[PDB]
Amino acid sequence: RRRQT
Amino acid sequence: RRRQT
Amino acid sequence: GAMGSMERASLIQKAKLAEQAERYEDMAAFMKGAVEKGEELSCEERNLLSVAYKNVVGGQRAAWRVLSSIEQKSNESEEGPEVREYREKVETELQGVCDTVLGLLDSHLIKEAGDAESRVFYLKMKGDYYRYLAEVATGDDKKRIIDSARSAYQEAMDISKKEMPPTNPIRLGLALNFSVFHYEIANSPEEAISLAKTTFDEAMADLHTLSEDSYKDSTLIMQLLRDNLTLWT
Amino acid sequence: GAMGSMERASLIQKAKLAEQAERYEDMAAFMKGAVEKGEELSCEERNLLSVAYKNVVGGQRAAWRVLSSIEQKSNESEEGPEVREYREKVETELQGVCDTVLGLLDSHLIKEAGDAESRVFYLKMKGDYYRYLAEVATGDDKKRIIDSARSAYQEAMDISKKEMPPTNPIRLGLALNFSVFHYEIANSPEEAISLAKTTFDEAMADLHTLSEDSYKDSTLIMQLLRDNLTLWT
Ligand SMILES: N=C(N)c1cc(-c2ccccc2)c(CNC(=O)[C@H]2CCCOCC2)s1
Ligand SMILES: N=C(N)c1cc(-c2ccccc2)c(CNC(=O)[C@H]2CCCOCC2)s1
Ligand SMILES: [Cl-]
Ligand SMILES: [Cl-]
Ligand SMILES: [Mg+2]
Ligand SMILES: [Mg+2]
Ligand SMILES: [Mg+2]
Ligand SMILES: [Mg+2]
Ligand SMILES: [Mg+2]
Ligand SMILES: [Mg+2]
Repeated sequence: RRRQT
Repeated sequence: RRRQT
Repeated sequence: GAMGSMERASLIQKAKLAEQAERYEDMAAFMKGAVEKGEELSCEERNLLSVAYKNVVGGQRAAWRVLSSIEQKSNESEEGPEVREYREKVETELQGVCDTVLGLLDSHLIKEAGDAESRVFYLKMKGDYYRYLAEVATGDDKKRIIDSARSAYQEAMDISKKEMPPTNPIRLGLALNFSVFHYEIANSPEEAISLAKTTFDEAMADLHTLSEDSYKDSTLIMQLLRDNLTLWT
Repeated sequence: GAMGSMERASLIQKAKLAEQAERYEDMAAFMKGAVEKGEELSCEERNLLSVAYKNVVGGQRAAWRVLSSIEQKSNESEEGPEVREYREKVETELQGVCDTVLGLLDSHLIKEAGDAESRVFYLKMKGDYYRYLAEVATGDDKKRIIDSARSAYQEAMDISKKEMPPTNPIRLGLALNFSVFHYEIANSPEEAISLAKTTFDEAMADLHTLSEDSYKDSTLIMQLLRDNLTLWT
């Protein structure tokens, strides 16, 4: 998963 | 559903 | 144009990169530049052209439908001109894209296309982009726009029936789109249903001639014809 | 600019329509026009500004990452300049969008923002758009770009801690983004993890003060902090 912003 | 093209 | 200084091969390479990056406006500009080099397009290059503008105009059409629906509800409601203005803005941009594509076909892709596969491809595109113009048309010229779509589709159908097998994926996608033209532009739902059924059935009877990979390509498009039939019946 | 002749209220109305139509470039242009009218922005209007440019730059960033990966693999491989040229094109367009947003913040959104909620919002945006510049930076000024992001985030954090409850959604999204800044821009993964954990825990302990609807808003952002912690540990 790609980190969240 | 929407018709297909 | 802005792409006149770039090599044709570099434009094609960058169109493929733009596709991978989902940058379809860039993709369309690169392929417009490639067309304007004046050389015929290969099968792969024709697909790049079609994919790019399909995605550009597809976003505009989807936005136009959202705005048209909001505009319709506003005309049933508490009252200003903003909804109409912004729908008109999107509509004008959409018409500009359609005019650009039709201009590439007319100068000079169609007249230099002698093979059935290329000529049918471009005439189908001509029908498609007049159809998109017809979707938003309302004035003195709506009937002529519709007849321009019809005429291009009809010439493509005539060639495809004579020169291509009934499972050819371009023939099948042409018939799919001409069927939708009948259904929702020309107000001929019975013609639409008849064309989708005859196209499906004649493709099914030719599947036995195909390789595994061609079979996959053809049956994918046959399922779109079946989906529309299921929706319409 | 091109929006100087349109009423502020019409620009805001059309920004909302563009959002509904997923026309985020239009949305950003309308909100840029609204900002340039010179009046402060409401909470709703600040969100419209943020949503528009988030989506515009988000598409550019995603495309840049695709192209950068292709470029990297090409530099491991069969050899031309096209990949680099097109990555540079997208990069320059991305930098232009970031510069435009930073210019709106500097002229004159930040200096006129006196309330904590507005000032923290704009300083967070300043940190975000310097961070996006940092993602693509490589030259003499990369360190100054990073420090500009840090400084804006730090001032926003200082105000938010003094003036907002630990469950405030802008405070939480600020901490989320400053944590990601630490992790992947500043090469400070321990600071990133520490900030995400302390932010999460202090929000949890304040949830009891909230209404059902505020609780939903806060816990949504707390889950993003938890997602990153799970990814990083
Ligand atoms: N970059 C793109 N989007 C494409 C490039 C090529 C391509 C064409 C010729 C040679 C090399 C690549 C495409 C072929 N199109 C299709 O639709 C496929 C399924 C339907 C019927 O045709 C069979 C293939 S799509
Ligand atoms: N058009 C848009 N995209 C938005 C308009 C408004 C808006 C703001 C004020 C008044 C009316 C509408 C938004 C509020 N934003 C949020 O994130 C929500 C969840 C996270 C924390 O805040 C609580 C609300 S989003
Ligand atoms: Cl408008
Ligand atoms: Cl380029
Ligand atoms: Mg040459
Ligand atoms: Mg019009
Ligand atoms: Mg009947
Ligand atoms: Mg006024
Ligand atoms: Mg550069
Ligand atoms: Mg440790």
